[PDB]
Amino acid sequence: TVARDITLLECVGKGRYGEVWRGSWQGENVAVKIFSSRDEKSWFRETELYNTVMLRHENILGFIASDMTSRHSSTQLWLITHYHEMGSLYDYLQLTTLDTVSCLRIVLSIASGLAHLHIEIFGTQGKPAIAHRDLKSKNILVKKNGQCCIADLGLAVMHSQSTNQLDVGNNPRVGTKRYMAPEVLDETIQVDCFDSYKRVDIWAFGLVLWEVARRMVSNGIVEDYKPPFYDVVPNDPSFEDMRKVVCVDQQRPNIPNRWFSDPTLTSLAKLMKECWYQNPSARLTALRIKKTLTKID
Amino acid sequence: TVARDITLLECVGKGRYGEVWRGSWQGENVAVKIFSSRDEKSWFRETELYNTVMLRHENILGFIASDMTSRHSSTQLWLITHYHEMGSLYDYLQLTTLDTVSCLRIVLSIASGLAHLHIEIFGTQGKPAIAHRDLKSKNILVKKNGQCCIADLGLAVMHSQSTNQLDVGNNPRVGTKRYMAPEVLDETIQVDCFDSYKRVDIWAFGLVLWEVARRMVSNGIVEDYKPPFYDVVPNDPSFEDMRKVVCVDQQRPNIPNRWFSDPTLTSLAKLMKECWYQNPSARLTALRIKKTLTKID
Ligand SMILES: CC(=O)c1cccc(-c2cnc3ccc(NC4CCOCC4)nn23)c1
Ligand SMILES: CC(=O)c1cccc(-c2cnc3ccc(NC4CCOCC4)nn23)c1
Repeated sequence: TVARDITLLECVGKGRYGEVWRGSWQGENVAVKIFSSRDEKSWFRETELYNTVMLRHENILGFIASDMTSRHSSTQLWLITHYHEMGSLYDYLQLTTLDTVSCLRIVLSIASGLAHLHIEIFGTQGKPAIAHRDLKSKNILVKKNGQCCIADLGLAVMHSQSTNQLDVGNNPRVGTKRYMAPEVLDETIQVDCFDSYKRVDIWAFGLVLWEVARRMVSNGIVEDYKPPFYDVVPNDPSFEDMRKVVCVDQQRPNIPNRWFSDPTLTSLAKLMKECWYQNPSARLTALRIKKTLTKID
Repeated sequence: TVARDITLLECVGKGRYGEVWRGSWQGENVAVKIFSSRDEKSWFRETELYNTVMLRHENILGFIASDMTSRHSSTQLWLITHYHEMGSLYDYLQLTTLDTVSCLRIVLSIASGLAHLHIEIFGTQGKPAIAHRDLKSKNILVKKNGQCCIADLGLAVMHSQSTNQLDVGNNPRVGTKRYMAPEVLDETIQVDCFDSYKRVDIWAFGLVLWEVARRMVSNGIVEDYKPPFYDVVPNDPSFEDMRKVVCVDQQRPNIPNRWFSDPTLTSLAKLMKECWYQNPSARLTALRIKKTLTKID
């Protein structure tokens, strides 16, 4: 197997998600995600999607292999992918500021990845429609060309127009609380309608757009990197913390005043507000966001 | 993946277990087991054992690969193994009779496979101790050399003396009811003691020994192939059918009178009775059965 032939060179992250490593396979860099022992169902789902669907796309993390291997005399589940030295968008945004071109390249590349996930393609080229369900800056990697790619399909849900069947999987994991849409926090989400899940991804995308826009220079100024809702919830916020903020108070991230002095940031602000309607049906689609971002400059 | 490159040539079985096919990979025969959609946890467990443990042995079905693939626009889980044209011991016993040498070759090869599963080996050659939990004539394949190999590790349980930890997995499937030991049917089995599981395998092995011995010629005569307990339970017997028979009535398969006129079959009868003690602790071990079968001729 690929696992047996990989040399783990450097651990680049460790947390509740397991571990992510830079390794080498046939002397080339690869990324290796080793899952926590509580998260076999996420490994199973990504393995399923990447093996059963045609998911090659510039803005979706490129898959190499998935294996089981033995380490410390116990089973490890490995996902092996392309390695992106620039790391996560979350960490990257904290280390640099962006000009207008770099900002728009990033957010467009993300909407193009998401739109590709969200659409069903037919023919032998095809793929089912896929919703992500845990989109966030930490699940987006930055490439040397300045575009991003979307990772972590362990919560993905799929839909096929042939059978009109929705495939939700059977994973007890839930999305990152900070980025959960009100209808998830409320538990009023229509779990039988595929559109519901795409709408959850759009909310989260709105939040990511906000995170990126803060780091775009206008009039030589920027905001410091902050996570969504940083001013109203603690670190590692609870369901209840988020529900109070999002459902009861109905808060949204504040737009800095300075965005209204810049035409790109005014457009981006309008875009993010249309991702955050409390009413899931009113939110923009990923395709419409992508067309609008193709038009901003 | 191996799956994408395999040509399914002929389905050799279909049932509650999924499907088993003869296929070709790189122009050689292989077996492909496609799991039922309700049985992902068995696929996961076999994949785990065969990937994480060093399980190569003449009397254990030889593993090639495990994959996920898309067919009829849905996910299939494939186990790919060596192909054994002679098929299952269950079907084979119905199509031929055995002389003394062939009978003993079969039953010894099975006890040697089981003993290898049951023992922990240390060093870099090693493997944990493994109990099977669904041993039966249908889960044993016959090789052209007349020896058998043991298949279907989807219910396997493992133990390591290092950590003294028992790994039971998380599979809702239970063994074949007809072959369940009284302590399983009773629900008095000590689920925390590894020895309990080996003892369940020994009971089942006793039953398989009975099935094989019926087909060995002595004085030019044989019994017809019958499954264990054929005279007391229906096809597809229930837990309750089996419990009444095994726990309350305390029945055991009857030994044909003719076995007591033959010294091999008298030995084999003694061996099987020592596999069937109601008291799990009194039953022989797989290693002791193997040494005794090495001595019978
Ligand atoms: C985000 C996800 O699920 C996933 C899965 C597999 C590989 C990768 C991957 C590819 N190339 C790189 C480079 C650095 C890196 N480090 C951080 C560690 C903590 O935050 C998340 C990523 N990851 N990563 C990411
Ligand atoms: C018994 C198990 O679990 C398993 C798994 C994978 C491959 C094989 C395997 C290998 N070579 C062959 C030849 C014939 C065959 N046919 C029958 C069909 C119905 O009864 C069981 C086996 N199977 N099989 C067996």
